[PDB]
Order: sequence, then C-alpha cells, then structure tokens
Amino acid sequence: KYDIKDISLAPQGRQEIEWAAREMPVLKQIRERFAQEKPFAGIRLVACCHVTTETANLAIALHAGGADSLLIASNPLSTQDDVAACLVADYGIPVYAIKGEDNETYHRHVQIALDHRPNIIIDDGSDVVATLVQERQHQLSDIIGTTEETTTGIVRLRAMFNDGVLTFPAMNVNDADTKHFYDNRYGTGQSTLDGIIRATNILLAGKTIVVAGYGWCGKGVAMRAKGMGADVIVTEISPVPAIEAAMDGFRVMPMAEAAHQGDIFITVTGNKHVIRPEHFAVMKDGAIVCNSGHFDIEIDLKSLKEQAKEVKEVRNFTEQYILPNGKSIIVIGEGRLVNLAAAEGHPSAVMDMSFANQALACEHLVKNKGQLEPGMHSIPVEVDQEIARLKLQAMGIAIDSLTPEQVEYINSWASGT
Amino acid sequence: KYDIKDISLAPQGRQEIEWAAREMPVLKQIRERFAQEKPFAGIRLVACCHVTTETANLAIALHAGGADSLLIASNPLSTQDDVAACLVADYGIPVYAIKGEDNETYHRHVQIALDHRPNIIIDDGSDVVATLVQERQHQLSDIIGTTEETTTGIVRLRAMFNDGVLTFPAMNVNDADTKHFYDNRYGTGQSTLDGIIRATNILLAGKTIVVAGYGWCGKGVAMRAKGMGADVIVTEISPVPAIEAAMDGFRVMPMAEAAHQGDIFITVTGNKHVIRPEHFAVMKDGAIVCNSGHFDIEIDLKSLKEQAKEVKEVRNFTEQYILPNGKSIIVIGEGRLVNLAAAEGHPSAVMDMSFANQALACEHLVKNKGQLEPGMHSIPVEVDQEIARLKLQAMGIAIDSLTPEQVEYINSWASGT
Amino acid sequence: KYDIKDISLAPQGRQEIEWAAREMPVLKQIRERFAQEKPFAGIRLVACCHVTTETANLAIALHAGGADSLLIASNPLSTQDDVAACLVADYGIPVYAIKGEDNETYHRHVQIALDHRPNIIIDDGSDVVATLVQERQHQLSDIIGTTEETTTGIVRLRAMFNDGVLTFPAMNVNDADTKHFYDNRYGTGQSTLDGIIRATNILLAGKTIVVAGYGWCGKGVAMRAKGMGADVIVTEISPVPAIEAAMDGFRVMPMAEAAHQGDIFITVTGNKHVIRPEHFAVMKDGAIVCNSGHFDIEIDLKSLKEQAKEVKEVRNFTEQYILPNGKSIIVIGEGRLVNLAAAEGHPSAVMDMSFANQALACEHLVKNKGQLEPGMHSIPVEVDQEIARLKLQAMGIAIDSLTPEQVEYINSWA
Amino acid sequence: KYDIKDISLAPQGRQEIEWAAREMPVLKQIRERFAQEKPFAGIRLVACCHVTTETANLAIALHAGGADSLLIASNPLSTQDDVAACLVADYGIPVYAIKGEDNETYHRHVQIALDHRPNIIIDDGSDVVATLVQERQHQLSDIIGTTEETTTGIVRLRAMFNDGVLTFPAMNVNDADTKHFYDNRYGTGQSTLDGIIRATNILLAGKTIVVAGYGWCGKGVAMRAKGMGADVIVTEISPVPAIEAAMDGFRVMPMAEAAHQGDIFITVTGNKHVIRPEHFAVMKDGAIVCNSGHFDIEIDLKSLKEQAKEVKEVRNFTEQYILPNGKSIIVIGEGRLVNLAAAEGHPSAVMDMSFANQALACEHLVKNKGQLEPGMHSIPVEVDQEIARLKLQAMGIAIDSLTPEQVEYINSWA
Ligand SMILES: NC(=O)c1ccc[n+]([C@@H]2O[C@H](COP(=O)([O-])OP(=O)(O)OC[C@H]3O[C@@H](n4cnc5c(N)ncnc54)[C@H](O)[C@@H]3O)[C@@H](O)[C@H]2O)c1
Ligand SMILES: NC(=O)c1ccc[n+]([C@@H]2O[C@H](COP(=O)([O-])OP(=O)(O)OC[C@H]3O[C@@H](n4cnc5c(N)ncnc54)[C@H](O)[C@@H]3O)[C@@H](O)[C@H]2O)c1
Ligand SMILES: NC(=O)c1ccc[n+]([C@@H]2O[C@H](COP(=O)([O-])OP(=O)(O)OC[C@H]3O[C@@H](n4cnc5c(N)ncnc54)[C@H](O)[C@@H]3O)[C@@H](O)[C@H]2O)c1
Ligand SMILES: NC(=O)c1ccc[n+]([C@@H]2O[C@H](COP(=O)([O-])OP(=O)(O)OC[C@H]3O[C@@H](n4cnc5c(N)ncnc54)[C@H](O)[C@@H]3O)[C@@H](O)[C@H]2O)c1
Ligand SMILES: Nc1ncnc2c1ncn2[C@@H]1O[C@H](CO)[C@@H](O)[C@H]1O
Ligand SMILES: Nc1ncnc2c1ncn2[C@@H]1O[C@H](CO)[C@@H](O)[C@H]1O
Ligand SMILES: Nc1ncnc2c1ncn2[C@@H]1O[C@H](CO)[C@@H](O)[C@H]1O
Ligand SMILES: Nc1ncnc2c1ncn2[C@@H]1O[C@H](CO)[C@@H](O)[C@H]1O
Ligand SMILES: [Cl-]
Ligand SMILES: [Cl-]
Ligand SMILES: [Cl-]
Ligand SMILES: [Cl-]
Ligand SMILES: [Rb+]
Ligand SMILES: [Rb+]
Ligand SMILES: [Rb+]
Ligand SMILES: [Rb+]
Ligand SMILES: [Rb+]
Ligand SMILES: [Rb+]
Ligand SMILES: [Rb+]
Ligand SMILES: [Rb+]
Repeated sequence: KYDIKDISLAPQGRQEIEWAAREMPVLKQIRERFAQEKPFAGIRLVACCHVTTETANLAIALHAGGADSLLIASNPLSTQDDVAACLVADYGIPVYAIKGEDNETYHRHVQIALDHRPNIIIDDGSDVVATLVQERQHQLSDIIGTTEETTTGIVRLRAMFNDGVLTFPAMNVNDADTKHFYDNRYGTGQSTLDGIIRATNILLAGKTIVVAGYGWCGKGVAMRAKGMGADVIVTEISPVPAIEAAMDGFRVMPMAEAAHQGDIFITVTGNKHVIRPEHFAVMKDGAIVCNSGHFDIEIDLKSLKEQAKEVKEVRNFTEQYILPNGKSIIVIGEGRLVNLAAAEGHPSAVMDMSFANQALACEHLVKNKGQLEPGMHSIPVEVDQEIARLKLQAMGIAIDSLTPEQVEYINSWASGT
Repeated sequence: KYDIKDISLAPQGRQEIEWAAREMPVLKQIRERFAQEKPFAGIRLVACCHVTTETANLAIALHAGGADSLLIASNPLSTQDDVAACLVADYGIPVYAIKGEDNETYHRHVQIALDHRPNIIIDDGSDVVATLVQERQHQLSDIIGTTEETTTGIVRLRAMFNDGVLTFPAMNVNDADTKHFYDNRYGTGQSTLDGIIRATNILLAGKTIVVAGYGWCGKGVAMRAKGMGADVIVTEISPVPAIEAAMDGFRVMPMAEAAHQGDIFITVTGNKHVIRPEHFAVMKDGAIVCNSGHFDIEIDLKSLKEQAKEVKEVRNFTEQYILPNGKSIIVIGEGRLVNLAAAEGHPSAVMDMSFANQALACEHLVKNKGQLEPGMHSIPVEVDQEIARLKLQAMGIAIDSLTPEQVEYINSWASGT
Repeated sequence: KYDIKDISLAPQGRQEIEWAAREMPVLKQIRERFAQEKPFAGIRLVACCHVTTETANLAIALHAGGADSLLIASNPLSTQDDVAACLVADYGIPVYAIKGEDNETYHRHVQIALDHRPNIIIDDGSDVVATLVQERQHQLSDIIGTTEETTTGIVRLRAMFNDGVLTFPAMNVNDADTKHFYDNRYGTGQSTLDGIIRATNILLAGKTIVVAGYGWCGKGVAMRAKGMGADVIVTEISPVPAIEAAMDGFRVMPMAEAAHQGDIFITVTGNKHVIRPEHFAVMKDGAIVCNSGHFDIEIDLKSLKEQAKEVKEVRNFTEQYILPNGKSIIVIGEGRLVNLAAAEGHPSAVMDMSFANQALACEHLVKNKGQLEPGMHSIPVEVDQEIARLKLQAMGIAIDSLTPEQVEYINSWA
Repeated sequence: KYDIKDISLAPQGRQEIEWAAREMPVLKQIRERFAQEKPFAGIRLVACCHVTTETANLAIALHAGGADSLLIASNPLSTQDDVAACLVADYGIPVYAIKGEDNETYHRHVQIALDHRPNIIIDDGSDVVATLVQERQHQLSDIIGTTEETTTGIVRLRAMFNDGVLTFPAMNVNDADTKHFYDNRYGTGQSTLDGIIRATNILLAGKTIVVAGYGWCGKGVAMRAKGMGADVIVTEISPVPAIEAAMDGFRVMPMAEAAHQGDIFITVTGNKHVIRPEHFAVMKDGAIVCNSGHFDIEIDLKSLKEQAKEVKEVRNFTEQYILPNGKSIIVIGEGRLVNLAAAEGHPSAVMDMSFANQALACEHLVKNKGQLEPGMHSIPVEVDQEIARLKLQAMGIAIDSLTPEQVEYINSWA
C-alpha cells in the first residue's frame, strides 16, 4: 500500500529524478557499492524526509542495498508528487506523501510508518522518533538506531537525551562537516531566495531584508541576499554570531527595531515565535514574511490569522493578510520552509553530500549493531572526510598534498626561530 | 635592564598606545579590575609578543594586576620602537626588542627572558616555551603555566604533548571563539592587504592574487582581496576548506598551476615551504610574494637567495630578486608576517578580544594553580562568551534574548508536527 | 478580434496583472493622468512587446489614455497566456499572442498588426518597424512616430537611418537613464539567473560562469552571478568594458579560451554567433548554454544540432544535446531570452521605469506631431529625470537638495 | 630656479619614481614616441598637479617631448619632497613645491608659474587658469590651450565659459573614458581607504561608513568600503545615482539622518559644506570625518573649530576635536584629499591612463594651434580608445574581435 496524489506522474517523476542525479556522483558511487554489498539485507527502514528528487536518489541507493523502506513526507508542502509516483510505480517503494495534505493525514502517515516496525529510522525534524518514544515504547526492541538530518531535530534529540529517553543510537547527520557547512549555508542561501522569487517575482535589489539568526543557514541567506543587492539586517540572541554579522557588513539590531524597516523577513533560527504580534503591528504595509527554519512555529501565524480581518491568495504560494487598520502582511508558503514550499529545495549538488552522510550513517548503524551506546553519535571523521574528498574530485578540483618534509615540520617542536 | 632602539621615543610611543586604546574597551575594563584585585601580586611573567601598541595595552593591564613582567619581541621586524621606549620609560617594564635586530640578538633576548625565571609565559609562536623545555628543564618547577597566542604555536604545543614533554598547563588562546573567529579572519584580512599596499602602493583591482591556505586567516585574506577587486586563487591540502573556497567564488587549484597565474602570492598555511623553487621558476616577471603566517619558512627564501644573481631594495619593505634568466621576484617584508612587518598589524578592535583572552587566561592559570592538569587547556566557555558580550556592547550593538516560552520550546521534544 | 490560447484564463491573468502593479507606482500615476487628459484619443497604436503582466499594465495605461491599441508577441516563448486572456476579456484590447506559437503564426500576427494602420508603434527589437518600412511604404503617412524598447532594436534603427529609410521619428526608450541603468542591469541580473535556476535548479556557487558582453546587461549578470558564489569569466570586443570587468574582479579572456572552462554560458552581446561550433567541441561534459540578448542568434544552435547525434528534453525549458563522444551540452529555453522563456522576465519594479518611458514617449510623439525631425530622438531629459524622482520617492528614499549658497559655489570660478 | 624642501632627497625620489613607472607602460610608450618626435619643442608649459611619483613620470614624458616645463603643487599636503628633489636635480625641471607649505607660499608659487608665460597649462582644480584669466588678461596671447585633470576643475571651467571668459581651448581630461571610469572610481576607492587606514589603523569591518556623493568617486569608495566589511550609507542630491546606490545594496538617506549613525564620513561631492555644524552636534563619540573631493571645503571645518573646546594631534594626519560635552570628532588630513594627504594617492596603474590623457591632450593642443574653437573640448574618441587598447594589452588581457559576418549583421536591419 501507499498514499500519493497520482500514480500517472511516474514518467515525469522518473525524468526529474534522473536530472537531479547529474550532480549526485558521490551518492551514485555509494549506491553502486550498496548494490554489490547489500548492507541492509533484511532491514526494515522508515524515512521521514522531504519527498524530492534528491530524497528519491537516497531512497534508490537504500533500495539497492536491500532495505525494505517506507517513505513519508516531512512537511505537507514540500512533497513532489511526481517523485512519489515514480518511487511507488518504478521501485515498488511504499510512499505516504501528498503535496498539500492536511494535518490528520500527516499524523496518520506517521502511524502507518511506525506500523512498518522499522529497524532504522531516517528522520528530518525528529517527528517520527519522538512519536516512537512517546507512543511505541513496546517497539523499541526493533531499533538498531536512527539518524537525524537537520538542526531542529538535533535539538529535540538533546532534549530527549537530557530527559533520559534516548535509549538507542542516533546519528547526528546535520552536524557532519560535509552536511551543515554546505547544505545549511550555500544550499539554503540560494534556495530560500529561489522560493521567494518564484512566489513573488520581487526585485530583491534595493529592498531591506531581515534575516533572523546568523548560524549556518542565516549566514547563507544573508550572504546571498546581499549578493542580490539587498540591504541586510540580522537579528540574533548570541554575541559571537552577532559580531560576525557586523564584521560581514550587515546591520545587527533587535527584532523590535528591525520590524519597522524590513521589506522581507526570513526566519532561520530553529526557535519558536521569533516574529510575534508586537512585530506585525509596526511592519510596513505589504511587508513579506517567510520562514526557512524546519518548523513554521518560528512565525506566530496563529496570532496573525486571528488579528487579520481577511486573507486571500494573491499569487502562487502567497497569501495577503489584511489587518483591521487596513495594512497588509504577505506570507509565503504558509510559513513552511520557503525553499521547499515555493521552489524545489536545495540543488542536488549539496544534497549529494547530505544524503551521502545519511546512507553511510545507516550503514554505520547496521555494521556496528550491538556496539554503539545509546545516545547521539557524530559521523565518523574518516567518513566525513571521504565524502569531501570524493565531492571535490567529482567537482573537478585538484589541490596539493603534504610532502614528507612538511609532515616532519608539523611533528617538530624545537624548530622555529 | 632592557635593550631597545631609543628611549627618547617614549613620548611618541605614549601617544600611539593611547590611540590604540580607543578601541580596546574590553581590555580596559579588565585592567581596571586588575588594578583593584591584583591577581598577579608576586608573579614573574615573560611575554614573547609582537611589540605593538596593542601588546602595550596588554602589558599595562598585567602591570596594573601586579605582574613583574619582561617583554621580548616575537619577530625581529614587527617591533614598534616607540612602544618599547614608552613601556621602559613610563612603566618601568623591561623590554628587550629592537626593530630590525639580527638573529643572535633575538636568541640572546630569549635567554635573558628565561633568566627572569618566569612563573607565567605568554608566547606567540612558542619559541620561548620550546626553549624552556629543551634547555631549562631545571626551571620547570617555577612554571604555573603558559599561554599561546597563535595557530603555529598551538601546533608546536601538540607536538610537545605528543612527544611527552608538555609537563605543565598551557592555555590555548588562539582557538578561543573571540580570538580566531575575528583576529585570524577579519584582522589578518585587512592588515595583510594594508602591509602590501604600504609596501608597494599597487592597485589590487585587476590583479590575480593567490592565497595559500583557506583556514581562518586565508578566509579573511581572500575575502578582502576579493573586496578590493582582485581575482583570487586559493590553494589547499584539505578538501573541506577547498570546497568552501569554491562555493565562495574563488578558483581552487594546486600551487604548481597557480604559480603561472598569480601577480601576488600570500601564504597563510602555518606550514613549511609552501612556495618552492619549482614555483619561482614559472612565476610571471615581477611576481610579488609575501607571507602572513607566523614564520617566514612558508616561502623557501633560502633557495631564492641562492638562485638569484642580484637582490636590491626597491621600496620600503620591498626587495627585488633578479634571477639568472633575468626575470625578477619581488619579496615584501623579507618573508615575515607582512601585516606586522610592512604595516602596524591588526587594528586594536580585534586585538581587544585576543588580548582580553590573554589577560584572563593568565588569571585562570594563577587562580587555578595546583588544580590544572599538564597539557593544553581551552579558554573556559564562560570567559570566551563574556568577552563577546562585552565587545558587542562596546560596539553599541543590541540583540534579542530568549523568552521563557522559547526556553521551554528548546527543552521540549514531544512537540513539533 | 484576437488570437489567444484560452480566454477562460482571464480571471487568473487579472490577479497576476494586479500583483505586478504593486511595484509600478510611477506608471500608475501616469495612467491616472492619462485617464483625465486622454492624450491618445483618436490615435491607433500597435505594441510588439513581451506579453507579460508588466506589458499589460502598460497597455492598460495607454487604454486609459484613449489609445486604440493592438498587441502582438515580441517572442513566442515569453507570452503569458493568462495575461493575453485578461486584456482581451477585461479591457477589450485585441491581443495576437499564443505562448509557443510557430514562426508562421508570428509573421501572420505582424501582418495583422500592420493592417491596424497604426499611428504609433511601440516596438521591442524593431521587427514590426522594419516590416513596415520594407513592405508598407504606402502606410508611412499614418506614422506619427515609433518607440524602441531594447538595445538590439536601437542598433537596427541606426542601420535603418544610415541606409536612409528612417523617415519618421523613433524614440530611443532603451537609452533613457531610467531604462538601461536599471532594467538592463539589475533587471537582467536577477531575472537571467532566475530563469536558469527555474530551468535547472543548479547550484550556482562553485560553478564557472561565462558572461559574453560587459555592457549594461553583462555588468548586471556578472554582478549577480558573483553574488551567488560563482567564478565569473567575461568576454568582450571593446577594451574599455574589458578593463572594467578586470577591475571588478572578473577574469577576461577570448571566448575560445573560456569555452574549455565554463560550466554555464550566458550571452548578452546583441551580436550574432558569439557561441560557435568550435566552442561546443571543447566544452566540459554537461556545460549549460543560454542567451539573454534579444534574439537567439547569439548562439549558433544550428551548428550544435548538426554536431550532436541525439537531443532529449530532460527538464522544463531544457534540452540535452549528446555529441558522438558521449559528452552533453545543455541548452535552456531553445536559446531565447532565458529570463522571459524560463521565468517571468524582469521584476515589475524596473519595468515600471522602462514602461513609464514608453508611455511618456508616446505622449511626446503625439504632442509633437508634425514637428519632429525624422530619425532617432532621445528621451527628453526632464522626462527621464522626473521618472527617477517619482521612483525614488515611491521607494521611500529621501535625499538632500543644494542650499542657495551651494548653488552659488557651483557657479563661481574665482 | 626652484623652491623645494631638500635637494639631497633626489636619489630616494629617483628610486620612488622608477618604482611607480613599473605600472605606467602606456605613458612609457608615449614618452618614447615624444623623445623622437619632439612635439613640444619651443613650447613653455606650467603644470599644477599633485607632486607625486606619478606626476613626475608625466613631467619626464613632457620633458622628453621638448617641453620647457615648470611644476607647482596642487595641494600643500600632497607634495612628495623626494620627488621634487629628483625632478630638479636629475631633470632640471624647476619645481615650486614644499610639503606643508603655507597659503602665502602656494599663492606665491602660482605667481611664479604665470611669470613663466606658459603656452600650455596643465591644471588640477583650475586654480592657475582662473588666476590667469583674472589677473593676466595681457598674457592670453601666449595661450595655445589648457587641460583640466579633475571634476571640480571641469565645473569651474563651465562657470568660466558661462561667464564668457573662457577665451581659449581647454581639454576636458577628467571626462575621458580612460580617466574617470578608472582613476575616479577604482583609484579613489582603494587610495581613500588606504589614507584612512594609514592615518588611524582603524578596522573598517563592522563600522558604518557614510559616503557623500555617488558619482564616479563615491561609487568607488562605497564599493571598496563594502568590500572591507563596512555598513555603507550613501547621500546624494540626484535621484538617478540615488536609485543606483539602493540597488547596489546601500542605504540612502539625507546627511542629517546619517549624521547620527556614521562612524566614518567620506565626502566625494565636489560641493561646499556637505558636512555641516548641525551634523557635528549629533555625531557619535569619536566619529571620523575626512574628505576625498578636490578641495577641503566639503567639510565645514571652521564651524567644527568654533564648536570644539579643544583640539589635539593624536596620530599622524589625525586631529581630535573635543566638544564641551566631552564627545570627540576626528578629522584626517585637515580635511584635504585623504588619499593624497595621508597616503600616496592613486596607484600608478590608473594614473598611467589619466596622465596618458594629459600627455596626448597637450599634443592635441599643440598640433591644432590656431585651429581650436574657444571653450571646452573633450578628449578625441580615437585617443581615448587607443589608451584603453594599450592598457588592456599591457595588462596581459586578450579579448575578441568581430568577424566579417558579425560586422555585416550589425549593419543589417531587414
Ligand atoms: N530550509 C532548509 O532547507 C534548511 C536547511 C538546513 C537547516 N534548516 C533549518 O534552519 C534552522 C536553522 O539551522 P542552522 O543550522 O542555521 O542552526 P544554527 O544552530 O547553526 O543557528 C541558529 C542561529 O539562530 C540564532 N537564534 C536562535 N534563536 C534566535 C532568535 N530568537 N532570534 C534570533 N536569532 C536566534 C542562534 O543564536 C544561532 O546563531 C533550523 O530549523 C534547521 O533545521 C533549514
Ligand atoms: N599575521 C597575522 O597577524 C596572523 C594572525 C593569526 C594567525 N596567523 C598565522 O597564520 C597561519 C594560519 O593560521 P590559521 O588560523 O588560518 O590556521 P588554520 O588551521 O585555521 O588554517 C590553515 C589552513 O592552511 C591549509 N594548509 C596547510 N598546509 C597547506 C599547504 N601546504 N598549502 C595550502 N594550504 C595548506 C590547511 O588545510 C588549513 O585549512 C598560522 O601561522 C598562524 O599562526 C597570522
Ligand atoms: N533579456 C532581457 O530582459 C534584456 C534586457 C535588456 C537588454 N537585453 C538585450 O541584451 C543585449 C545587450 O544589451 P546591453 O544594453 O547590455 O548592450 P550594450 O551595448 O550596453 O552592451 C553590449 C556589450 O557586448 C559587447 N559585445 C558585442 N559583441 C560581442 C562579442 N562578439 N563578444 C563579446 N562581447 C561582445 C559590446 O562590446 C558591449 O560592451 C541586447 O541584445 C539587448 O536587446 C535583454
Ligand atoms: N581624491 C582623489 O584622488 C580624486 C579623484 C578624482 C576626483 N576627485 C574629486 O572628487 C569629487 C567628485 O568627483 P566625481 O568624478 O565623483 O564627480 P561626479 O560628478 O561624477 O559625482 C559627484 C556626485 O556627488 C553628488 N553630490 C553633489 N553635491 C552633493 C551633496 N551636497 N550631497 C550629496 N551628494 C552630492 C552629485 O549628485 C554626483 O552624483 C570632485 O571634487 C573631484 O575633483 C578626487
Ligand atoms: N532538495 C531537498 N531534498 C531533500 N531534503 C532537502 C532538500 N533541500 C533541503 N533539504 C533538507 O531539509 C532539511 C530541513 O527540514 C535540511 O536539513 C536539508 O538538508
Ligand atoms: N597589532 C598587533 N599587535 C600584537 N599582536 C598582533 C597584532 N596583529 C596581529 N597580532 C598577532 O600576531 C599573531 C601571529 O604571530 C596572531 O595570532 C595575532 O593575534
Ligand atoms: N517582465 C517583462 N515584461 C516586459 N518586457 C520585459 C520584461 N522583462 C524584460 N523585458 C524587456 O525585454 C527587452 C528585451 O527584448 C528588454 O529591453 C526589457 O525591457
Ligand atoms: N598619485 C597621484 N598622483 C597625481 N595625481 C593624482 C594621484 N592620485 C590622484 N591624483 C589626481 O588628483 C585629482 C584630484 O585633484 C584626481 O583627478 C586624480 O587624477
Ligand atoms: Cl564509500
Ligand atoms: Cl571580566
Ligand atoms: Cl506624470
Ligand atoms: Cl602613442
Ligand atoms: Rb527537483
Ligand atoms: Rb480573524
Ligand atoms: Rb615546527
Ligand atoms: Rb599602532
Ligand atoms: Rb646567490
Ligand atoms: Rb520542540
Ligand atoms: Rb508575472
Ligand atoms: Rb609613490
């Protein structure tokens, strides 16, 4: 069984997946080894991911390794229906994912996924792992381990750990060097603006753009907003990233001060209610708000809907809320990750490395079953470094190597004058 | 006793030190607390640092804390003679440092410094700590601990540790967030180009600039070279920084390929012989080479002097080597850190944080004497974070703070859908 | 009446036109003056433009001015069918424009437009004016004047003038300060990369991108490619813009040297066959070629078709040509204007100033009928400056004004 | 004979002049043609320029051309004393220029220069030409023509023309493509920040920097300030450059709003009193003000002096004004050209093209004696283009050339 929009989209989905593969050579090399070695023979796997052409290439690599996989959507609005159709029709992979599905459907998919009795859970935001631990304690004996794709899910796993309920190994994929140094920064930077421009066709040049958060994602978004000619305001809660943002040329201020000035607001904090009613109240007429953090809770949309006297779709992915004072607030993507909701997410070039990490993390869990302590686990350095070497080579870039004389110099300490 | 160029420069040096203090408010606040609390009462201290207006403000803060300090130069060419005169004449601090001193003099200063029988050694490159361990094993009982300012010295300390001879605590100042995130990146970026432009008055726009190394320093130099209109080539030995440099818009290649194309070469690798005779051989006529890593050994200057049939000073800090084929290679600063040799080093704004870390690391060593294991020690997070908070405040920048509702959200794991 | 795809798209086109109008405040003010003063009463007008939400707002303003207008597509791939439906159904403006129309349909539409016997012709690339001068010498008595939107069209008019056949006033809209300083530069800079990304979802960071031409468009394309993390090569034929590109941090080289290195090629020259058979042969496997200058002839696609053993459609707006050695060349938008073929063209903020220039140029032609010398006329300085003043004000930006003593000091020399 | 600081500096000045010549290949080629053709034989010439290693290379080229030249300083703070020594001692060129000379010495030098009875005057800011027109109406019969190096001077000449006293040809060197596209933009962009950093060693990253003016100089200053990590505010009086600055990512606002926010203020307007008493009163404690336009009058330093209770010299080229409330305002270079007062002026790469224009303009004036209309003359296009071609070639950059079919296609319109 499966639950998708339209099985007839599989031929289009097959073509989209092959296009995306053009820039996933590291994952393709992993798939080919998996086809030989079958690391997941006999393993049941659940993946809660954005159902995109990039996720399909990861699902196909796990299929080649022998995994009995079931895929559900990580977000109601990021699903690519033609991809879902292709995975069902061409690979026989159960997919429960419909673009635009409601909340009841999403939760029912999570339940169907746990009924698959997975041994490995690939999660993106930790919804499925949190549901497992809260509602399916009786299933924990099935678990070899889990993996977590994104920053928000890592925070949830720490909270699970500190609550004493992370009773199995969980691979921190997000914090691998070849994941958040490129995916979170360069990918979010391009695809966030992609989603905004597809939604609105607004000229970014000459606009004031407010980026909440200056971590890996915020650095990318601010960098690319600036590259497209915007005046960039950064907000923060920590002084180290705040100083960095100033020395990168951006204006740093509290959100209450930014709210008067922004034309476009982008949240990338991983936090709740970063943009609040006290902020909507002072925004310019026609201000655009959107979110590129994992959950929409970064913008208090519930309060906006309550205050507004009217909402209407004015363009694809674009809603205009009209406030009782007659001013309007424009929301893109209903507050969901704008790159995936209004565009196609990150280019496959960065997802190659992110999903290479996912594939090898799953292999790590199986090859080390019964030898990993419960709790969080970093990607092994050798694996992280090998992904980077292979990606650099596939990009056609050559670099230098240390000579034996340089190796000797590093190990020396008496010399230097 | 002391060993300086000219005591009569103290009035000029006093004015230079006060100017530099305009942007060192975090260190000034530390000095004022030190004046009250006298943490270094009865402590003998040796500092091997670049004798600059920034180092003077740190020396004055240690003096206010009661330290019996002696200062020697970290590099023969970075000394500011008027600063040396002021510290001797106005504070009575022994300074052994002459701009342009030869190697015999430098080594004799190191010996005089160890004869001071220090309890704390502040080192910049680890020369004095390596000399202590190799030649003064009988003095180790004096040592409360040491600190290390820069990346090259950290590498030496690891080699000492792995050789089993790091038998005392050593504070890793360089790797504090408020040190290498700003000093190594934003400071080196501006002051490296400062030194090059003061030496030559070359238009950087339209030149090809080759940056060897894409760590904290290389990121800054490349960023600012690009900001000044240069075509930037990056060389590397590791794939993670190499990919970053490409996604930042720079051309990544092996040095053998870069050597044909560069107009200006800047080494910031911390490594030996990054630019070798096989590279000089193919450089454009008039190519400029310089170094911003701690030691000049990054450029094989010994071989260049041997091949050249002639050398002459053509401008301040600027030497033209003429090769037997009649082509010329231009060397700035005799291969020594070009920012300090041809200009004035980093602006005091970043050295405020670097030397705030130095001052509190020394206080940490004394307040925890007899409770630190031998080996390397990171700056405590609370200290690192407090420097950043105080610097952000002194820069006049305000940011947000987490509400209790957001704190609750972070500690929650069942919520998120 | 009209020739369009589906009139049932009119309500969607209306919503799209209204969305675009949000950032066309200057043209809005012009439309409202036009509806009162009716400067185009009794005037027939043909517009040959990209049939976009921005052109619609222009057509709506001319219609408010009394103009009996007829619109045809400047390019078969840039037409927005919902916009064509809205203009016909909501405004009664005849539109001859179907997205994807073939060449015969295009040329038929141009003949239908000339049968309107226009007094004013707004052109984009000069196709209709050249046809008029060539085939309809008897209709020149109708012509009060024409306008030309784009750089390629200005060059063709210059050739028309030098040939001695430019026997009427033509307003050079493209060279207005408030046109090519912004439209050609910032407009093309964003919308060109927009089209590439919508076609391919390729990561620009880390790629070598080759920009042919460093005029207004190339400056904009190179600036935004750099801002998205790309390594930028520029090619040129003139030394002055070539030195600018180097001092802007870009590599400058002949296209034959760049052909071995680029991952993405963008032509913005206005000239013919800038990317040539001998470049395709040495390109990297999977290199992308696209064009942002007015006509697709910037790329020698005919040669690529005969060099390739196979061509497949692999993504929207994207063709993969496979050469006998198995290497691929990717073409976006069949070589037509990549911003308008694979995306939506310039954001309406810049089209506000370009189309304010069109509207006031048409007013200029009518208010000066029988008084203008034949040939090309630049936009009047006061018109151009007042557009900039209205736009800056609409952007919410305030600037300074000289004091009486500062004005005095300018006019002193002692 | 001459009036200089110390002739014993000649050998050091020679080494400095030779170093600068390395990146003046175009002027080198001109000098070598001049030494053969001797276009200035029997011609007397006055040059009022910044006495730098770059101006020396110009003077050396004119001397090779047979010119009987006399050089005086354009600005008391920009003079390089070793260069003045080398020109006198090694070339026998009379130089009247001492770094730090007072106002009376400057005006005396200008009178000495006019007593040379020059046939050609090379000016920078138009001080000597205006004095000639004002006080030496009897000497106009000597004048074959003059040249003007900088934007401020072109404005003064326009006022001279409109007043009716520009009774001779003046070559507009500043507006040559190969002059203000590079000198004014990339030259001032680097050398202005160079002067600030040499004066203060302040970190630019993290600072708000206010650039008054977004012409060629302001574009360059803003571009490089941004590249060094600064938050850039731009002020303007014209909407067209104001919209450019916004679309370049900069904040645009009136100077009175910027005065509360800037850490560093840079004036590049050519106008009088752009930073005013009411701005000083609201500036942040320790704000830095400096000027990069030709004259120091861009900043109302007289008002600052009367608002301050105290002034101290705290660094080279740096004054600290302390206001009654204890807040400080920092002035660099006494408000004179910060790049030339606190550093060395433009790198010689761009002065190569500016001074190639000077040299060929002087040749133009002499080769066209008695044939030129009175008034201002632009640099001839072929001169300007050939300078760009020689410079690009000297930079080692190769570009493309149109093929015969591409030339054909330009000239077709059908
Ligand atoms: N849309 C995408 O494709 C995509 C990709 C990767 C990650 N993400 C998501 O983006 C979010 C950010 O991830 P990251 O890797 O940048 O995290 P990060 O830990 O590197 O950075 C988050 C930053 O936000 C700051 N911050 C926290 N609360 C804030 C507040 N109230 N106001 C302002 N700043 C605040 C923190 O100080 C920190 O610097 C997460 O939800 C992550 O899951 C999205
Ligand atoms: N001049 C200054 O004021 C200043 C300031 C801080 C540090 N430094 C010095 O600069 C140097 C670099 O410090 P950092 O903090 O950037 O170190 P880092 O560890 O952050 O980076 C060094 C980088 O160089 C690369 N590398 C090593 N050998 C290489 C080689 N042969 N070719 C190319 N790349 C190579 C490494 O892969 C790494 O990415 C050190 O000597 C440090 O002491 C100088
Ligand atoms: N797609 C769009 O939305 C859009 C917008 C505006 C203009 N355009 C088109 O873009 C083209 C260029 O317009 P522009 O305003 O930048 O023109 P321009 O005259 O300002 O600049 C064109 C540049 O191309 C250079 N060039 C010419 N032939 C060349 C060749 N063979 N190789 C390399 N460089 C060459 C020229 O020297 C010049 O610098 C025109 O066809 C114009 O109609 C398109
Ligand atoms: N220091 C140097 O080496 C150097 C080099 C070249 C030119 N200059 C000088 O720089 C100045 C400017 O030259 P340019 O070529 O950029 O001139 P420009 O004519 O191209 O630009 C000047 C700009 O300043 C603006 N402006 C005028 N008054 C203003 C005011 N009160 N407030 C704000 N903006 C105002 C104008 O609108 C214009 O955009 C001149 O004095 C020129 O002589 C100095
Ligand atoms: N194209 C994509 N396909 C799948 N996952 C994606 C894509 N773009 C972004 N993501 C992932 O979504 C996560 C946020 O939910 C990020 O960690 C990122 O890796
Ligand atoms: N102005 C300066 N004064 C003192 N030390 C400096 C200065 N500029 C750079 N340094 C230091 O020199 C070290 C390299 O030897 C760097 O770690 C850096 O912190
Ligand atoms: N959205 C758009 N609507 C109409 N014309 C456009 C649009 N984007 C670009 N153009 C115009 O198309 C011309 C190229 O033929 C450019 O001169 C430009 O003004
Ligand atoms: N190094 C220099 N030598 C001579 N003139 C210079 C130099 N730097 C800038 N200038 C000139 O000074 C003028 C300003 O008066 C500018 O037009 C510029 O051409
Ligand atoms: Cl592998
Ligand atoms: Cl403290
Ligand atoms: Cl109007
Ligand atoms: Cl010549
Ligand atoms: Rb896709
Ligand atoms: Rb409501
Ligand atoms: Rb060593
Ligand atoms: Rb100093
Ligand atoms: Rb030798
Ligand atoms: Rb949570
Ligand atoms: Rb549109
Ligand atoms: Rb010089």
